[PDB]
Formats: sequence, structure tokens, C-alpha cells
Amino acid sequence: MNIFEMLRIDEGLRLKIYKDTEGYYTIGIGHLLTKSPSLNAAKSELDKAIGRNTNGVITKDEAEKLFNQDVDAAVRGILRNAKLKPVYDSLDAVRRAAAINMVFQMGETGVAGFTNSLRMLQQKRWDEAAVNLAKSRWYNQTPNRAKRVITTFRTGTWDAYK
Ligand SMILES: [Cl-]
Ligand SMILES: [Cl-]
Ligand SMILES: [Kr]
Ligand SMILES: [Kr]
Ligand SMILES: [Kr]
Repeated sequence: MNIFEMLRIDEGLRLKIYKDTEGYYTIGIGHLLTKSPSLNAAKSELDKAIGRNTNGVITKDEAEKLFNQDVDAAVRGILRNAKLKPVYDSLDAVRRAAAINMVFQMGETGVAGFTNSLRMLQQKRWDEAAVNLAKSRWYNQTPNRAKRVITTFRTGTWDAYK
């Protein structure tokens, strides 16, 4: 298992525009298109990302290319973030995959706001952090996924994904 496989499980794969758990237009492997209520705005954004007139539909290869770019940007965002980088660098490989999933889902800004869990993860206080992470709107809104990611930070293994 790796970050790619991990997020493909968490996000699924859809080739037609769809709404995500917050009702926003997305496509692919969780590639958010826009926060706008306008389906045309979403279609415009999709055509721009793909570089062709998609008419709301893409291929698996195109979904995978956007997925690659999104994982990349997520990592890069972490590395450039003064609040994130030091934490991520102190983590082992498994846990880092957990941090990327979070940033992938809620953004850099969003994750940078978990000040307390962040410090606990830097200190290797696994159980404590898992309890703090769960006290969040993130967990109450998407509890099955939050639990998987939380277990991954807690244990440092992929058990939650097998
Ligand atoms: Cl894009
Ligand atoms: Cl969920
Ligand atoms: Kr992090
Ligand atoms: Kr994190
Ligand atoms: Kr976090």
C-alpha cells in the first residue's frame, strides 16, 4: 500500500462530474472542480484542467493524470508550509501517507489548523493525537474515512486499509 492506493480507496474513481460529500463539483479521484453551485462553471473548470472540450466526462487515464498532479501538489504544499513541514519530516513513511491524505482532503490551511494534534504527532504521542484528531468537524462529517486515517496515525501500519 502506498499513498496512491490509499487515496484511491478513500476517494473512489468517477469519470463523470459528481458532487462530493460537501455537495461540490468534483471528478476523478476526488479532484475538486469548484465550490460553485454552477454546473457550467464546473464544466469550464474541467475543460481547462484537461485541455479539451470534455462535456463533463473524462477518461481513466485523464482522471489518473489529475490524481498524480494532485498528490504532487499536496506534498509540495506540505513541504512549503512552515507549520506542516517539521511535523511531516519527523514522521515515518506510513504516517506521512496519513498526513498527505488529510491535506489532500481538506487543504494545507485546514490541516495547519490542527495545532494541537500536530504537536502531539511531532511528539510521537499516538494515542493522544488520535483522540484529539477525532474532536473535529472532519471526523463527525466523514467518520469512516477519518477513522481509517486516524488509525494509520495511531499505529503506523496500513491495517485500516486491509
Ligand atoms: Cl488542474
Ligand atoms: Cl467517511
Ligand atoms: Kr503534517
Ligand atoms: Kr498532519
Ligand atoms: Kr494533523
